[PDB]
Amino acid sequence: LEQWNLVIGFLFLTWICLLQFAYANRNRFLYIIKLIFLWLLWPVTLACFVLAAVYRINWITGGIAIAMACLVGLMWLSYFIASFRLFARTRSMWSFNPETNILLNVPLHGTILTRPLLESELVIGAVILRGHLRIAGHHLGRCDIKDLPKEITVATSRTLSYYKLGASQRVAGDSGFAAYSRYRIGNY
Amino acid sequence: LEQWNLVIGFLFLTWICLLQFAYANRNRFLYIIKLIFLWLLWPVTLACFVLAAVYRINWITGGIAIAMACLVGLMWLSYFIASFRLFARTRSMWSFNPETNILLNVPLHGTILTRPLLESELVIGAVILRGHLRIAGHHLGRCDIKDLPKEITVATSRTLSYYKLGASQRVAGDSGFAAYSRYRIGNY
Amino acid sequence: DIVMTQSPASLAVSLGQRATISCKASQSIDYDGDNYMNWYQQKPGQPPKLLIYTTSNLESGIPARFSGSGSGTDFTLNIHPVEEGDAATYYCQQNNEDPYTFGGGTKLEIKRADAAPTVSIFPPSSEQLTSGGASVVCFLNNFYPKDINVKWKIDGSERQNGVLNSWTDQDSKDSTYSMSSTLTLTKDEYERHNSYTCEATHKTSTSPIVKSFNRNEC
Amino acid sequence: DIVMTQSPASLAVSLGQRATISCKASQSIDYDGDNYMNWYQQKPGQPPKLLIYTTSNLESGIPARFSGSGSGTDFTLNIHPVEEGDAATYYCQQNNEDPYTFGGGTKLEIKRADAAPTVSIFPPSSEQLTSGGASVVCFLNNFYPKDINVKWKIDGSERQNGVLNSWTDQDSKDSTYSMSSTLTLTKDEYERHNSYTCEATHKTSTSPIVKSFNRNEC
Amino acid sequence: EVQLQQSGPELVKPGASMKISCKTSGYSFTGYTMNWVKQSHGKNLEWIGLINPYNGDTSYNQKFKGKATLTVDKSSSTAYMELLSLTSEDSAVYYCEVINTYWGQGTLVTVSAAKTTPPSVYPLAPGSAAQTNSMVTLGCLVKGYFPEPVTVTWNSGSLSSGVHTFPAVLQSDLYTLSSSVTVPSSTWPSETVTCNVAHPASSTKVDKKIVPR
Amino acid sequence: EVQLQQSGPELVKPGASMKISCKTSGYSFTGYTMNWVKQSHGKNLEWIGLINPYNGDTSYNQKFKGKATLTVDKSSSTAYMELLSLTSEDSAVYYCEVINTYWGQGTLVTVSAAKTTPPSVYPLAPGSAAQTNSMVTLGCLVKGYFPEPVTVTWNSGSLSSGVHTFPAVLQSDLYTLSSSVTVPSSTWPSETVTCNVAHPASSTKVDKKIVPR
Ligand SMILES: Cc1nc(N2CCC(N(C)c3cc(C(=O)NCCN4CCCC4)cnn3)CC2)nc(C)c1CC(C)C
Ligand SMILES: Cc1nc(N2CCC(N(C)c3cc(C(=O)NCCN4CCCC4)cnn3)CC2)nc(C)c1CC(C)C
Repeated sequence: LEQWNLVIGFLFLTWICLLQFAYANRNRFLYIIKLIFLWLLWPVTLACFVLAAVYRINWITGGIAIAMACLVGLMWLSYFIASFRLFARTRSMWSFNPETNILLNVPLHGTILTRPLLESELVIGAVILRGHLRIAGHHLGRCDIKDLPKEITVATSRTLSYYKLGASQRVAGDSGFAAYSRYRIGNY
Repeated sequence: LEQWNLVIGFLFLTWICLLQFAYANRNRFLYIIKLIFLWLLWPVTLACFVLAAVYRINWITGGIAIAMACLVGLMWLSYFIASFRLFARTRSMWSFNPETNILLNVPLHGTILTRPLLESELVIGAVILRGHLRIAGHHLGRCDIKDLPKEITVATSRTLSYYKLGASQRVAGDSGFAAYSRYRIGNY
Repeated sequence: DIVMTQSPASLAVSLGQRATISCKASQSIDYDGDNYMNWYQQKPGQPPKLLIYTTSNLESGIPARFSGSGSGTDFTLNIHPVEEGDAATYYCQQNNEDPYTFGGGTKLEIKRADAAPTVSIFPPSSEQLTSGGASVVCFLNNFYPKDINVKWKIDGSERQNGVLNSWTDQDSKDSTYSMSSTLTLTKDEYERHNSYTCEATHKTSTSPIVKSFNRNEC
Repeated sequence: DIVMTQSPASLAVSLGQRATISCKASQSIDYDGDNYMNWYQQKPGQPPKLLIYTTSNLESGIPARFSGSGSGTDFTLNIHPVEEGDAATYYCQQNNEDPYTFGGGTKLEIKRADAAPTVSIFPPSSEQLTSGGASVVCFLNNFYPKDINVKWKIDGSERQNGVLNSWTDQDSKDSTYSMSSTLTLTKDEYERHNSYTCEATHKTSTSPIVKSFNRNEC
Repeated sequence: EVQLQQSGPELVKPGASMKISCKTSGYSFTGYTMNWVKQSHGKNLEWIGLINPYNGDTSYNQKFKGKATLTVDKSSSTAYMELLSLTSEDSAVYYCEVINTYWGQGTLVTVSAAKTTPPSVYPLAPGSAAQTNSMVTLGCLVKGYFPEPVTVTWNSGSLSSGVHTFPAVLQSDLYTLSSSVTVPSSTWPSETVTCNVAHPASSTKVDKKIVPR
Repeated sequence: EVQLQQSGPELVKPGASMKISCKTSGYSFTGYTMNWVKQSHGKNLEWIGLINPYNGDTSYNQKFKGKATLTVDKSSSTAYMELLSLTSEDSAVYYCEVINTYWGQGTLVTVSAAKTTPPSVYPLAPGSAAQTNSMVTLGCLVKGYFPEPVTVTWNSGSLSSGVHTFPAVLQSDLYTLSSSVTVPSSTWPSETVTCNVAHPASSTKVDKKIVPR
């Protein structure tokens, strides 16, 4: 009856809270929660469409509802296929992120920090603010300019791009800035 | 009855479409549409909460629903107050964007392109890709590295920060990169 | 508002060495964990030239031998190696709170091997004497250090009246201080004597240098 | 597959001029509207040194006199001003498609005023003759240009058996070509004659420069 | 790069007003804010205020509020600063910078009720004591003028290696400065030497040549 | 900065595998991919393949597939390349770069079944009729050795300027190179001269000094 409306209101409140906090803060766990919510978004839409269709007032409404449900389902299946292809290529669990199918590997201090990249571009910039590193708008922890990675890479289905550190500048002692430019590509 | 569910499904579909297109593409009109939808998000939550409260199954559900509605309402009112303060300071219609209360003025080729900034930071980076300029993740049209603005500014309620071009590098002929570092602050 | 107490009021360092300029703020100019403190230099007759901003950021085109340091209230500008063309006045400014205030400025003097002033005395122009006036000038060019005193003797009597001295700023071509002395008089006193001399005492020789002309051969 | 074809196979330019190295791809190496074309430099006995990447991006620490240009299939490397230490081999590589291929490499020669070879003939060591062998070696050091022919003759008869020559690469300290000649023989033929002559014909003098020695004084 | 050309020196009587322009070139005028700075006594740099030429909102020093007003003219890309009710304290050099990097040449403002006076230039030829050395030292005595500044050059800009211009010294309401040139003994009186002085406030250009006694 | 130290030269019989190490320093070994390059005949640079030392997945040239296998040892930061079924075609110098910027010094691989022989060094003292030069030039004849390379230095590294080392010439399965040093005529025999050769393959370091004839 009204339970659907209440849960929808709670969902919108949660989305607002994540939006107003995850935008300013890029904590890894908050980021993962936002990813999980974004993934959940699709089944919510499918459930809404099917529930509207089953209680269709007239034939046209049910038909359009089921058509939209099928559209969302095929979109979800295609995105799952691409995600599984990316996982097979990179064998990393980050490939199943609902954001996209491009991964950014950052060899930071012994480990490699893989993050979803929204677009593979010729230039990716790095900015260090108060000692905290952000590459492609992703908080990768504490780092300083002198030990910044000299090479990163971006992994996509049937492609692998390698970047190298361009010019690196130091701003106000602890803050800083840098860029990563493509110099190589590897298919398969 | 089920009209609310169908409109909610359509709203989620529209949000997905904007998310999957506005993320990769930063067209000004698409950006404005996304801003309008994000603004609409709040009244949708308020309507859902009030509709749940009026048809409360039990007293506790209605009480929590009205409490959440009041919380959302006071948040909306406070954000409106901050937005109006920013507009009074800057007298620009961009100050009413639902994203935040920080504006980025970019003096680009005679005009000034004001965009909502999600955080005022000591360093803001600029990247030119194939001749298209993005500052703080905002598409500001066609530009090249040599004529890049030598000074930008970030406007906030009771503060005004001025940046100046740091090091500027050219990548692969047409693409490029640059940074903007704070050198001054102006209160009031 | 804020007063930037810049120290020392004057500095003197030889070439190839390190020069340190201090600037203490009355209160912390720190904002958001960063201090906005520019550093300028201003050669004579020129506008200030920005060297550092945000207390550590070298301006584009400035030699890398200028370094900005410090934080809190105490700030510091370091020049290393001090070169030939660093004789100037250096200012500290805070771009943090309205009004933006400057420091009192400290002038950087370059130390160099002591030299002798090429003292040259000139007779008053007959062109000037056509107007009833006569001023004896004496150029003490290319000496070092700055301190130097001049004695004007007429008929052996020293004169302390009408002696105007005009030093120059330390040259950048060769880092020398030049001086000019002028002893103005109207024609009657000028022709009341015939012998004039400009004696310069400088701490590069035991006895003062003396240059003279007498009105007999004029 | 891709085949980078450099041009010219060898180059020769004087100091202060501009050197242009071409590199044509069999097929366009564009990806997303960009060409990934590195340029390397390899002085003899040394690993390649990256100068340019992404067909226009100067490597960090490389003098800003190497410029990468071109697009599509035709690429180009320009050196200006060609300096004393640019005598090397320059390679073009495409970091676009597996396999990443290199160009054949073009040798950059530096033009310099012609000089004379300090010809010097050495007698075979008694140490070597203790083993029955004896090789006469003649060093032709610090000449230019590269082309030089050495004429070995004993007792007036020219010798062309066992004459092994070993040129050096163009020096970077002097930009001159040195050469060595070795006329190997065993003891019987070496003692069958006394006078040995090593003369070099070079286009810096009218007649060959002759150096010789015999066994009647050594 | 950017350029900032100001209005030349201006003598203004006490209790008056004047406008110091700062014409901008090499960049879109509305892009960058324009700061105004004042250097009094030659060392005391003081911030006046800044103007945003796009919308036109300023920000003054509370010490200079009511004394300086900042305006812009987008059409001709020239900013302005009007000094109100000038006083003896307001005599200084007023600079215009943009990003703290590109400054103007300085508008020297002299707030005095005294009269203008062109310089009565005089020559300085050596006597019989400086005629024995390898190279002759000649000079030009720019005497009795008002106000600052005066530009002394030798032979209309040819001689610049070994030229000393000694700052002026105010006395009796009239300034006075000397200039010296060191040239080899084979260049004088063999080659012409002229000390061309250009007093801007009086529209005077005296070109006096040194004649040996 | 980064460093890449390889294994020295290795003489390998035909059809016998070998391993070329490339020890990394100055950076975390895992994080930069390691490329392998081959320079045959001294000019033909050929790409072999690259390995990601984190997960261990490689990418070879199809020509070198089955001929070269790339492995890593994260414990010692040492990358490896194993050449399978070596042939006379595989004689070359194998480099290891990381970001196309930092390279190794090159592992010279000689694929031959021939013997090893230390160099029978000889002195080259100028004769009594070879004093025409104002400064005496001496040399060392490194004769009859195998395989490449040989390190010819004068006076154990004292003389690093004015020295010419002439490349070897393979003849009769044995290499041969000469070296020349030009020193002032007042320096020899006034100061001792020694050509210290160092043939690595046979672990031979002959330090021969030139005596006037
Ligand atoms: C773990 C799992 N997960 C998923 N889904 C996770 C979320 C979605 N997912 C990862 C996306 C989203 C986009 C996209 O939204 N792109 C929009 C465009 N981006 C924005 C601008 C440019 C780039 C693309 N690809 N994959 C769908 C797949 N399914 C299944 C069955 C399973 C179970 C397994 C173990 C069998
Ligand atoms: C035109 C108008 N508009 C609005 N609203 C527009 C949308 C909201 N709006 C502009 C925000 C959002 C945030 C925020 O969501 N911040 C989250 C934190 N950001 C993310 C990470 C850091 C920064 C903040 N401030 N204002 C609310 C106000 N109301 C009214 C009555 C009117 C009518 C007028 C003409 C009287």
